[PDB]
This record gives sequence, C-alpha cells and structure tokens, in this order.
Amino acid sequence: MIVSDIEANALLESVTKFHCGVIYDYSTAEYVSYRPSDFGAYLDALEAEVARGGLIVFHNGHKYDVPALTKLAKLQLNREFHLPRENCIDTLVLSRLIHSNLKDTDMGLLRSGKLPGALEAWGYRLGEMKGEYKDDFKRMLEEQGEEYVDGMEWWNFNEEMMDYNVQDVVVTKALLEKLLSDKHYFPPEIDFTDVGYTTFWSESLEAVDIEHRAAWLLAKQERNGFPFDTKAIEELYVELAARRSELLRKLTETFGSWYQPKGGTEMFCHPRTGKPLPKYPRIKTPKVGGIFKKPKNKAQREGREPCELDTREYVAGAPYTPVEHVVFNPSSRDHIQKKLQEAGWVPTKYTDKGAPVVDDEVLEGVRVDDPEKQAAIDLIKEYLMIQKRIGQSAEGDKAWLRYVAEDGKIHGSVNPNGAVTGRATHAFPNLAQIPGVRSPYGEQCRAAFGAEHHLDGITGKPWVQAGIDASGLELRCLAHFMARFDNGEYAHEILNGDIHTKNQIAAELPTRDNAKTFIYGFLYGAGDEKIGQIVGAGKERGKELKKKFLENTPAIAALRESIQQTLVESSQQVKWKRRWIKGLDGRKVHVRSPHAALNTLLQSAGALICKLWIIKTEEMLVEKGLKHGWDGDFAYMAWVHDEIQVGCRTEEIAQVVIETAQEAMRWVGDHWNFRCLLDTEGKMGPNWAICH
Amino acid sequence: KIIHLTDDSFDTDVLKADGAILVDFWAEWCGPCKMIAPILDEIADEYQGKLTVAKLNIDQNPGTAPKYGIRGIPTLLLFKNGEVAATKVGALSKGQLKEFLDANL
DNA sequence: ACGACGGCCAGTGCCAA
DNA sequence: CAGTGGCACTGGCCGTCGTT
Ligand SMILES: Cc1cn([C@H]2CC[C@@H](COP(=O)(O)OP(=O)(O)OP(=O)(O)O)O2)c(=O)[nH]c1=O
Ligand SMILES: [Mg+2]
Ligand SMILES: [Mg+2]
Ligand SMILES: [Mg+2]
Ligand SMILES: [Mg+2]
Repeated sequence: MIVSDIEANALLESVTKFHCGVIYDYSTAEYVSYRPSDFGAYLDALEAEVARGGLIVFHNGHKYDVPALTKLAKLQLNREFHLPRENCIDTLVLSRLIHSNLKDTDMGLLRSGKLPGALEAWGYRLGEMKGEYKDDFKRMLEEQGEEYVDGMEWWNFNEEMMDYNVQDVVVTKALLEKLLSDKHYFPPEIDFTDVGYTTFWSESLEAVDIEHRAAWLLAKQERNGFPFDTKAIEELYVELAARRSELLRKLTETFGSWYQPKGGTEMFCHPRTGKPLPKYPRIKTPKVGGIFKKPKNKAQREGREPCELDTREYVAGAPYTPVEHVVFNPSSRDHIQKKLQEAGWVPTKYTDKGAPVVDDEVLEGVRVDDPEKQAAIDLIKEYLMIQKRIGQSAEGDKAWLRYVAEDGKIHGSVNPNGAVTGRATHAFPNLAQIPGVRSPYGEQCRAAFGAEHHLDGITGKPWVQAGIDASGLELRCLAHFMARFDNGEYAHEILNGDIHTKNQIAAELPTRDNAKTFIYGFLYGAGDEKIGQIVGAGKERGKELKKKFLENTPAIAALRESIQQTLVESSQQVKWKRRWIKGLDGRKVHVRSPHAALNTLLQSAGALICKLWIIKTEEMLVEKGLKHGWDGDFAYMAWVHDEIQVGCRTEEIAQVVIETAQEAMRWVGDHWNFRCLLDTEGKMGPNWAICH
Repeated sequence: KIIHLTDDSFDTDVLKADGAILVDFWAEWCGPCKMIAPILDEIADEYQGKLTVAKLNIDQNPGTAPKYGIRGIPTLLLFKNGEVAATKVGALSKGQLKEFLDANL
C-alpha cells in the first residue's frame, strides 16, 4: 500500500502540466519526491504498486488525481495510464462515509465559516492546502517587491509547492490511519495497510466498497457532463428579462418611490429636554458652513462691504436627516410588506424574528381595497417566480449559463455521500433542482438538458436519452420494513396499480405529484396543518387524511414505535440508547432526531439501494460489451436520487440501458433480501423534458 | 399663510409663481423638520409681501423632490422665476433663516 | 476628508427528490 | 415538529480603494 498526492498546474478541466508528486510506501516506510522531470518515474511507481496487487491511497484521487494523471500522461509523455478502480482508495470518500454526520469544504470550494457543526481536522487541513499555499506564495512575492497575479502560484513548480505536496501525504497518511481505526468499518484483527486490494474490499464492511465504486462512477459522470442547449436558454433569458422589465414598469407605476433615512451618525435629542430620542432617525450636524463666507477684506471684516455668500449648502449647528431615494423592488419582501400595509393589508402571520411572512401563500390571500394594487399582487407573484428562473438559468452565481463548458456540457458536481442518510448532494450547479416540466417555464428548462444536444463525434448524429426512475422507492422501503408487522401485506398492496395514483384518488387530490408530497410529508411526521397546506386545506382536513392513512396501515405506527424503542431510552433533550441506524450495507447512519428517525431509516434505505443500483447498472452494461463514454455507447449524464439520465449513441442502446436498469434494480432487491419487489420505469427521448 | 403644495400643483404654484417662493421639503418622521416648522410659520408672516413660504411633504408627494436631488431633510429651496436661486439643508434657527432670506432677496 | 463596492453573514423562500 | 439538499435576494456591516 502506498499513499500519494500530486500537484499540477490547474483543475482537471484544463490541467496540462504535472508539477510534482510524493509517495509514501508502507513496505519501506519512506517518502519519495518526484519533481517535474520525474513524472515518468512517478507513474512507473504507481503502476508497480498495481502490478503487485497492491493499493494506492489519494485524498480526492477519484475525482482529481487519477483522471488528472491519465490526462497528463497522455499530453506530456504520450503514454496511456489508467489506474484500475479496484486498486484505488480515497480518504475523502472514506471520510464522508465514516463521518457522514459532518460537513466538509468540498476541498476548498466551500467557505469553512459558512458550514454548520464541526469539521474533521486532517481533512480540513487537506482542503485548505491550496488557499494556504497561495497565502505563503503571495507573502513571499510581496517580500521581494514582485507583484502577485490572478493565480500565478500554480503556473510553475517551486520547492514551496513540493513541501506542501509532502505535507499532504503525511496528513493523508494520518487521516487514513484514523479512518482505519474505526472498528465498525474495519475489523481490528486485520492490518489494512498491509494487505492486497482483494482483501481490502472483501474484509471491510460492504459500505466501503459501495462508496468507492459510486465515487468512481460518479467522477466519470462529472467528466461526461450533461449536454446543454445554450442557445435555447439564452433565448429563454431574453424572454424572461423582457417579462421582468415589463412587470417592473407596471409595479413601479403602481407603487412609487420614497425616501428613507440613511447615513445618519449622531443621535437626535429633544431641543428643550435634551433627552435622546433613539427612535427618531439618526441625524447629521454639519461642523462648517454659514450664510456668508468669512470676511476676506479689512473693511469687509468690519461691516463695510457685505461678505460673500456661502454657496456651500449647510450651516454649522443646523441638524438634518440624511436620506436616500428608494425605488420599489418587487424582489424585496420588505418593500412588498411596506406597500401592502399602506394599502390596508393587516398581516396575520409573522416570522420568529418579527417580520411579516411574505410568501406565495399569504400573497394569494392578501386583500386590499384599491383594485389596481389588488391586481399588482399577481404581478408580484409572477415577478418573484420570473426571478427564480432567471437566477437559476442566467444571473445567479451558479447559473447554468455561467457553467456551460467548451464541450457544450454542464459538468455538475456531486458529493456521492453528502447527506447524512447516504444520499448524494449536487452542486455547481445543482442538477438535482432543475424546475420540473409541470412548473412554469419547466419544459423549456428541462429540454435544454438532453442527449439530443450532443452530436456523435464520428457521425455527427444527435445522441438519444434513456431516463430511468425507481418506482415508489421509499414507499416500497416502508413496505419492506413493516413486513415484520403486517407480513408483507403492504408490500403486496403497493404493486396493485400505481401506489401514488391509488392514494391520489383515495385522498381526493388534484395531481399525482400532490399525492406524493402528501404521502411522504405524512409518512415523515408532518403536523395536521402542514398536511393541510400540502393538500390546500386546513388543519381539520389534515387530521382526517392523517387518521385515514394511519388507520389503513397501522403497521406504520408499529414501525415508528420499534424505531423509538431502539434509539431512545428517555426524552428537546434526549437520552439516547444508540444514536444511529444500521444501513442496508452496514454503515452507521446518524439520527438527528427521534422524530425524524423514520425518515432516516427510509431515505437511507432508498439511497443505498439506488447507489448500488446505478453501480450495478453500469457494470451490467459494460459486461454486455457497451463502453462508457462519448467515444463509446453510453454516458451517465445525471443521477438525481432514484433517477438516472443516460445518453446513448443509438435507440437500440437506449432500449438496452432501460432494460438493464430494471434487471439491476431487481438484482439489488434480491441482493439485500428486500421484502418488497423493486421496480423502475424507463423512458426513451431526446431530452429531460420527455425522459422524466 | 403657508402654501401647502402637492405634486400636481407644484408646477404652477412654484415654477410659475413670479415672486420669491421658499419651499420646504419635509417628512413627519424627521426631527429637524419638526424643529424648523414653527420657525417657518413666523417667517411666513414677517416676510408676507416679498416672500411666499410653501411646504411639500415628500411622503404624500414623492414625485417632486427627486427632480431636485434631495439628499437631506429639511431642505429649503428658494425659487424665483421657475428656478432654484438658493438652497440650504438643515434645521436653521429663526435668525439664520433671516440672514439667508434677507441676503437672497 | 468621504463614499462606492465587494465579501460575510443572517433571514426568508422556493427548486428538487 | 416532513427530512435531505442548494442557492438566490435583500439588507446590515465593515475593511479596501478610488473620488472630492
Ligand atoms: C417528491 C418527494 C420525494 N421524497 C422522497 C421519497 C421518495 C423519493 C423519490 O421521489 P419520487 O418523486 O421518485 O417518488 P416515488 O415514490 O419514487 O414516485 P415515482 O414512482 O418515482 O413517481 O424522494 C420526499 O421525501 N418528499 C417529496 O416531496
Ligand atoms: Mg491533492
Ligand atoms: Mg421514483
Ligand atoms: Mg425520482
Ligand atoms: Mg436547508
């Protein structure tokens, strides 16, 4: 086993030069440094470890180092280099599995201070090395007079870079040994730093293997990227900007501008009493200035000739209130609240901070006498929505248009195990929150992401898309877990026609989607009123649906109680018996709250099932001769919880991807002895609007 | 004796007054504005004949002030033949207003 | 001497699963 | 007591840097 890390000139997207690398070999207990001209030797050493059936440990090597080395070896040495997946270990992947309850800076992409809770020390260190090295580099330049530029610290190799490269390795080594010391994931009877790769995967908890395979597969999906229709989105941006401007014009005509105090420093005091009046706007008492200018002549200084007028504008001692002119901003909840109350509106609900709530619910219910302002409320709702779309598609910091790469794809980032439950998190941009087709502008947004937007490298023909989503996943998970209470009764009922449509009708709800947000909000602990809001009714209607569904399957109560009995010994300050659930693959799953336990249990089950699912799906495809890549037959474009969108070179392949995903899901179900049959629904089409 | 302006009457009451008009831009929530108010009442009298005192509440009438780049209140704009002859910002005292007026009139 | 502006940071809300 | 996430906007606050 060896521990390594490299330093190169840029992020994977445009890296073109290997600067250095360090290797720590457990068999020798020594560190070896490779400088820019030792690149060939560095790669030879990694391959030697592979040839010995050994292991290579990186920190974020799955997403960076490994692919980087493959790319740099090709560019710099014209060498083919491909470390096999089974020989690689990633301490970041391990760290995210074992410390799933914690957050991390995602290797410096996120600000430490903005994250909640604590951060693991070693990993925190590794994530700060880049910014830390940059500070030392800058400090040294300003020490020698030289100026600093953009990011010149990475243009050339230097010994300071080399030293950091060495530190990463000693720190990665320490992190590794810390993770290996966790008895829950690694049996104590085995020295995992002294075994071949097969032993490492077979002797460690199943979760260790799953996490590394998921990260490797997902690293690849990131590189693939999601084919994006830039043109279509820029045209949508124009249309949305026009609508925004029009709404702003109408809203500003209706709600005029006004003045507010701003820039006041001193306290206003009663001229007579002299007592401070903190509630009065802050003021400013000029120090210089009068009606006339100070006398400049002798006689003028005696009252011979009138003094020059002081064009100034202020008079010493004469206080005034500094103000600013403010124009109505439909995006300002504060502005909206101000104008509506000035129109007669009397707020009913306020925030825990005192501000009146101004969301779509209240706006919908606001009633003011003036008919023009009453109508303006709709323009405001539309406006807030238009902004939501513009921000996500064009103007936000993570706007799609700011992320399209040269290859015409958006390479969304994914933290395979970012959520406590074992689900992944998506960001930069978040491809897991694209507006749905049935929401305003949804079809246009959704259609911009699609295989059709990718033209085959050889034939120039657009690729096809295969979208597969697991059927009623978390409800089937529920059936599985309560089977010990109802003997698979629910597990059988659930597959008698669509479960959500069956509930939709029974609950008398408008859409199938509404039935979904209802059942899950209900299943996971929503209160009577929350259930009302979801179904567009009151707390009264909430209690009904609650007792109706809870009465229909009393196993829900039994499952909830058993979970409590297992986690809580006493209880909001809680006394825990155990604070974690045992996931399907053996991992510990932190429970934040007794009340949320059921959600932890089911979301986790669904997450691990889906994770093993996408892994098994790709493997089955590869064993069928299909190659993963734009230069092949298929390409993973996105994984949104229990759904995958795959680009395929041909319809035939798309048909096979859909059927293979179904075989894989059933394999996963059999693999973990699930008490409910698992299924998937697939669709073939040009983009995401049609494939989901 | 003070003229209470509105956005719609500001043009003919001030910009076409053909005489000296002292306009006061104020707001009910300003400390200095409440101070100078009493002073403007007295001034209105004493200067009746050679000066007209007018007040414009920037809250009730938000369209006028912006055109004059109001950045502080109370703002005292002395108009003569449709144009600003002199401007002074602040709760001047009785005497200071007098010096100012007598000097610009 | 003063004020525009870019990070930081809570508040608030809504997008998706 | 829906849970699990990401992220856009406003507005308060402050140290940097160009303007008066
Ligand atoms: C929408 C939504 C979903 N969830 C969880 C629990 C389910 C999974 C997957 O969602 P999906 O819409 O596929 O649901 P699924 O049951 O798979 O329905 P399909 O058969 O995919 O339509 O996400 C939730 O907790 N709250 C929600 O509001
Ligand atoms: Mg590294
Ligand atoms: Mg589903
Ligand atoms: Mg889904
Ligand atoms: Mg959140």
